[PDB]
Amino acid sequence: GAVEQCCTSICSLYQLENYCN
Amino acid sequence: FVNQHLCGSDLVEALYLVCGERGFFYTKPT
Repeated sequence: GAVEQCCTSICSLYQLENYCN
Repeated sequence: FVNQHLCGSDLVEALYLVCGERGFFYTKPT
């Protein structure tokens, strides 16, 4: 899955958009 | 960009703020 990957620093809201549908 | 800690709960609310209107994939039913 994709849970523990940002709450321990800061990823890139961009790749975050790739977490959508 | 600005963001402080993102995990499931915070990654979903931001995901939607991110996804704008597009849905996402966090958990599946059964």
